[PDB]
Amino acid sequence: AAEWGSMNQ
Amino acid sequence: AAEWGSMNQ
Amino acid sequence: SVSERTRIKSDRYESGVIPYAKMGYWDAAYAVKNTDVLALFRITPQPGVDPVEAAAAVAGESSTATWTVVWTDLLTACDRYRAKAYRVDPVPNTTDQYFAFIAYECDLFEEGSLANLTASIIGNVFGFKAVSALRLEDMRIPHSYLKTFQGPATGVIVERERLNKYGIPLLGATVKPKLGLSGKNYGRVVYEGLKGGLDFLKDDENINSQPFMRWRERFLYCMEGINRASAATGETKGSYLNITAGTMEEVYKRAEYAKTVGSIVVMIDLVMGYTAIQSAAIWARDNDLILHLHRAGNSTYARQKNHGINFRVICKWMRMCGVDHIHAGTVVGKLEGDPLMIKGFYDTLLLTHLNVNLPYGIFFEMTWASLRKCMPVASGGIHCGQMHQLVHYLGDDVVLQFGGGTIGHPDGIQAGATANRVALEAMILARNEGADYFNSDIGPQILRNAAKTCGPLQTALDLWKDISFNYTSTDTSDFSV
Amino acid sequence: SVSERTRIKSDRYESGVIPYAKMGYWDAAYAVKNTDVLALFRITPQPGVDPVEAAAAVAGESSTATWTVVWTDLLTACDRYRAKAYRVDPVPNTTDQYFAFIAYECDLFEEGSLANLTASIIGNVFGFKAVSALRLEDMRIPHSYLKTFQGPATGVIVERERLNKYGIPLLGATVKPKLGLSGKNYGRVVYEGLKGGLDFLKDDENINSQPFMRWRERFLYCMEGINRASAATGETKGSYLNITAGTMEEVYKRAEYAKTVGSIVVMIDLVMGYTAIQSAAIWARDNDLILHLHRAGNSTYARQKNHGINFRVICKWMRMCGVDHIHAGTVVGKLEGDPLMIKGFYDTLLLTHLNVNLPYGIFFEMTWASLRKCMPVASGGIHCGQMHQLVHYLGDDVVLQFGGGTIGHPDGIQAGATANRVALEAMILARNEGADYFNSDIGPQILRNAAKTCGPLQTALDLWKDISFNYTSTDTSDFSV
Amino acid sequence: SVSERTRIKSDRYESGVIPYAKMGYWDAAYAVKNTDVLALFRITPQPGVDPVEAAAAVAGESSTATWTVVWTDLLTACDRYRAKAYRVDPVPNTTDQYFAFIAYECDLFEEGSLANLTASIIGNVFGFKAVSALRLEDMRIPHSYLKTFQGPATGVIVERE
Amino acid sequence: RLNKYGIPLLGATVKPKLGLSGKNYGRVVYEGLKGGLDFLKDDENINSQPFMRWRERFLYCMEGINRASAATGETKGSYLN
Amino acid sequence: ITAGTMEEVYKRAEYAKTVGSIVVMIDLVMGYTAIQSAAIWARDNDLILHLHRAGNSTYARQKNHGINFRVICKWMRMCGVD
Amino acid sequence: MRLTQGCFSFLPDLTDQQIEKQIAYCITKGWAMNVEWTDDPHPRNSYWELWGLPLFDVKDPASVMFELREARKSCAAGYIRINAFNAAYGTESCVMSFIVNRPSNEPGFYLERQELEGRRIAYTTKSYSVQANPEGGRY
Ligand SMILES: O=C(O)[C@@](O)(COP(=O)(O)O)[C@H](O)[C@H](O)COP(=O)(O)O
Ligand SMILES: O=C(O)[C@@](O)(COP(=O)(O)O)[C@H](O)[C@H](O)COP(=O)(O)O
Repeated sequence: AAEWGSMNQ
Repeated sequence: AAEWGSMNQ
Repeated sequence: SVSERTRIKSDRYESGVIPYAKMGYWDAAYAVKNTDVLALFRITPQPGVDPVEAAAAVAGESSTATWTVVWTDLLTACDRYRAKAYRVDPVPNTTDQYFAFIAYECDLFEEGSLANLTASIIGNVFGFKAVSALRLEDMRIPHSYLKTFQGPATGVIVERERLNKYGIPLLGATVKPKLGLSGKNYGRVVYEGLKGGLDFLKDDENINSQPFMRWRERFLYCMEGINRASAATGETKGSYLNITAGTMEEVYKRAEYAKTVGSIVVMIDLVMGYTAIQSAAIWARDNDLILHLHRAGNSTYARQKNHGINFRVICKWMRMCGVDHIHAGTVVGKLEGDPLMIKGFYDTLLLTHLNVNLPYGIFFEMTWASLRKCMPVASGGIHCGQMHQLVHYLGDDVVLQFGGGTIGHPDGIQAGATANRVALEAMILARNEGADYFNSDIGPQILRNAAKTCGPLQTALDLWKDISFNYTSTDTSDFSV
Repeated sequence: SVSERTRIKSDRYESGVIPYAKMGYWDAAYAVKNTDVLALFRITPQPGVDPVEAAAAVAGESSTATWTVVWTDLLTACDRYRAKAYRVDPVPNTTDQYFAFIAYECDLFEEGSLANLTASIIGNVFGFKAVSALRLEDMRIPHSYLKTFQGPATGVIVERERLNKYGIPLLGATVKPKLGLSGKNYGRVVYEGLKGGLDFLKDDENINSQPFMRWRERFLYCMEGINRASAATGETKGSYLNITAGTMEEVYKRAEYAKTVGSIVVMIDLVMGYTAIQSAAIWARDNDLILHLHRAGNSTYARQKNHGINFRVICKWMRMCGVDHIHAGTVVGKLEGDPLMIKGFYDTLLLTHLNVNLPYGIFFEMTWASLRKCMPVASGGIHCGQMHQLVHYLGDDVVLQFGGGTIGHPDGIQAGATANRVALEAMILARNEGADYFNSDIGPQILRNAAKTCGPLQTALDLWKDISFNYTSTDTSDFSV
Repeated sequence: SVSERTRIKSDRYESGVIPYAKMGYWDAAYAVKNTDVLALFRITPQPGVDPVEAAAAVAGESSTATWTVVWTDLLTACDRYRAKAYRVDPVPNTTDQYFAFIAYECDLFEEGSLANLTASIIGNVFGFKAVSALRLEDMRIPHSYLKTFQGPATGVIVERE
Repeated sequence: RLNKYGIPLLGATVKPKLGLSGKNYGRVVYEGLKGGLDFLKDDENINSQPFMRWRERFLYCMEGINRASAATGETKGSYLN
Repeated sequence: ITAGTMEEVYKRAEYAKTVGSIVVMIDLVMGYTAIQSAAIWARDNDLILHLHRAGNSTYARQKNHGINFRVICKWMRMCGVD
Repeated sequence: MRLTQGCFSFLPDLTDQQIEKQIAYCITKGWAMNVEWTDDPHPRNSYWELWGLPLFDVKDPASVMFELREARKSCAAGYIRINAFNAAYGTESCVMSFIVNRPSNEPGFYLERQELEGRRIAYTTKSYSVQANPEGGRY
């Protein structure tokens, strides 16, 4: 979801 | 079958 | 005995077999670095295998692990060299498919070498018995590593300057039939096509040096046809000479000949291999030549969604090696191509930076560190009757190529070339004036209107009016909107 | 107008689109010649497409055809250059799968060039929209064409003579962990393994030149370890030095260094590419070196039964290029391998002639025109506890490699090497005396008996006793008996 | 005349001389990137010269600026190529000495070449009349640029072996 | 070599220091020489960078020099770095 | 371009190409290996190669002993003369 | 012969209304416009003569139309072209170019063939108008 952009700084 | 050996001399 | 007394009794380094996820290859609380290389894999576990164990196995066997414990690990900074699986997710609308993210340390790779990068990422993991299927979908290549590669030898910007052509797609065609013609007959077709209004023509991927035609003969006649056409029109023209060969020495011999006779461009095939390709891209930069890449063989591994490598990854690797052009798809032609996936490919080859876009298959944000742009090429069963669709889906930085769509004209090759150029010019003009050229009615009418001042175009429209290739696609998206 | 009056009105050469099967690409009454190249494809037509039309499309697009009629065909002997589909049959126990046989003229290919052969057979056919899946299963390469290629540089016979080793499989191991070790620590492992009784050791496929270890350092320390071990045992020894690199120039620089220091062998990876591989095989013959080939990347296209290329075809192409060794499978290890398919691979690499054998996947009879034999290599999660199975399935001309199965021994690397050699010697002796070593009871007892005179072997058997990798295979046969 | 009618009237690109700090070479609110090259200079201004103007002069003359306005700047992405002075501090226990920090874009340098890096940082700034003395004290070379250089041929570890 | 005697020689440096492409570099050289300069020069920090590779600059500059010399009747040149 | 040593043959072939000759000639007395080398050079340098058959009648004239010319024809077509 | 340089040379000469629309399209993108002239149409003649400086911040095609009108009545017989430049990072180059004035007659070009080594030829393209008269009086 939108956690893929925060889990890969 | 066995026609593959006679079709390709 | 000394050996028996010196046995390792540590829980982690005692002899024996333990799961990969307990060897240190799975870390849900891992923090990614800006120098790390990242990979996204679509995995299908064998009945009974735990999804997390499978991800850990892929990470270990692609980095520094084996099937059993080895004490030699204690002679190295082991923790720094191990790759780490850090997230696993089920694939939407699917049971038995999962997405896995993996991070790799920068010091694991050799600077400027594609053979080395691939040796680690795709070396042996695809043959593991514990998985039933596997596919590399995407990768994030960091700025630090990008700087060790050359990037395109010429690049889209410098190339348009070399041709003095700006603000419209380039045009081209392939010589037909594929095999059988002599060098003199080959030059005749080139002369005719260019004279009618094409920017470039090209040899077929399978034309090299054969009994019916030796290469030196073809190169000589082609330069006579190019100069004749350029002098008759006042424009810069050219043809892609094929230098593909069986050994590196023979490749170089054919590249040095084409430069001697004054060719502005040459072409190579993907079947040659990564190392031969890298060598050719370094030569083109040092000798001021444009380099075209044909993707022969790519569909053996890039067609199915369950196993293999997605084309968007090949796009990144080839932009890194430094090719100037690459075939990327047509959407409406006779070869495979989903419109959403194709738009993703074009962006990977032309943008200065990529942002996440799931419906297009973009999984990682990534900058190109000022690497030059690679020009996409559209080819495969397309005709001037489809001009409105080509402009809407492919954009303005692209080479549109018409083989049968030019030579197959009933009034001759020169007539075929004219019909293609006129069709394009009229469509772009209309677009720039703010018309809805993509509408199923406006688009064709625009071409019909232009046809009432050009007989060749009228003939072509009537000939290939009801020609289309509608079939369900194999490689599709997993997200919407 | 002159153009309008000179229009072609022939039924076959008038402008327009017609089926490939009416263009002359389907001929059920075709007679095959002894100079023709033949191919067998497993095709899956799209719903609605006629099986015969699909076969005709594959033949035309891989030879001289396009999507529409071209008059330029009349400037050539067209009938001689067209490929011909001549037989189509349903795949047994399957609906929607069919086998197709196709013949190609000798004059279509460039002598001695693998890039050219592949450009035609696998160039673009796999991406055609009208088919949903496609796989190249087999090929018949004629005597005339075989004679334009070098074949293995050394060959199995000359190689055994160079090592003075006859009548038993060769032995080896890979250095572990995969990455992280320095050049001096690398030489230490080589010295230890060889001294314990291995014939050869090897660098991992992903070891080239990295920040933790530069190549020149590794090559120097390895030659000190080899000479020390040979002087301590009285035998000829060696290690596979990896010369894989990013450009051809760097490859040659590493090959010339290894020869200067006196290496008997070197290794390359499949990710390098066909043209780089051919160049390396010509160099090895001219410089008296043995050439080992690692198959990195092969499983991206050779794993699934519905799409890609079967490994038995890759086997033929690589034997033609002239490599001396090639990885071919273990059956009982951790990587994929069906016993019937694997037996087919070994035969393609070692026999002087092939006869039809459907249950083994052999579809065409074929002679090797006196080309030298290529040595198979077995590697991937195997241990001395499985010796009885290895001897029964793999044969006597093979290199058995043990990485974790040697370095992972609790009493040291030298101990690990000894346990592997003893196990082999005892099994072969027993075999030559006429025992049923493959029986699930006789085989293990033989090893147990030998173990009562060798402590290292006893330790290894107890450690990896219950180790196995049982999983359903992906690539299987379509015939029985 | 055509030339007279086509003269630039823009406040920034009209002909004439303006201070370096109004040309875009001073930015106190600049955010440093991990790819940027950085430099620390100890500057001694001539009597009357403003400390901030001196820093801006060093940044401009070591990047893309000259003594007067040039319209040719509009044929390039000017903002990306200009170096930026971002901090100035007095030297402790000293009057007339100040420390200045300056950031440079990665694309300004040739990969793997020390002659090129020095041509920009120390080329002509030390001879400027508006300063009486100048010293390069330190530099921050980013990871991306370090990777384009070989580094020691042997190194301490391999040498002891 | 220049057939110029009895007066100081004249020249100019291309500006801005960095950022221009090879084609824009040749345009400035052509213009300056045509107006009456004997020589133009690359800045000390112009070598081979992402915004402009050296081979491109050398080619365009020779086209600008020949154009200016043919339009004035004088020998002209530019300092290639 | 017929000469006493291979080095001198090559020197005369490279000169004729430099001045723009479309063709050159050789004699049969040179020998099979020199002939094969010359035919490979002509293909790699775009020149036409003419062969004079000096010496052939020493062995091809009598019906009772020697070699018939039709055999020489086949061997020379294989070597690659024009 | 008709010179085929430019993006719309396979279409009839464009009217003033047609030209204005294309200009309106380039300014909506934010591009800079300029006008050039020459009497030497060789395909490798890269630098045409400049008519004033480029119009950077003009936001009305009428300003561009006026300048073209002046050149038309001021310059000698020959060719005139309009170009558009994009200074965005990643481009920094021209993005459009089309001809907007032609001479009454263009004779064209012919080829000269110098024979060098083997079968190689060194080609030279020559203009009839240039070889006959000096700049200013070629058309
Ligand atoms: O050999 C051919 O079929 C073509 O010349 C098509 O010619 P036509 O114009 O006559 O169709 C091109 O190589 C294909 O487009 C390659 O496919 P792709 O671009 O997808 O790699
Ligand atoms: O990297 C590895 O995994 C290996 O060194 C195995 O080492 P272990 O002995 O420790 O398992 C081999 O390269 C694989 O066998 C290659 O597979 P294949 O032979 O099928 O191509």
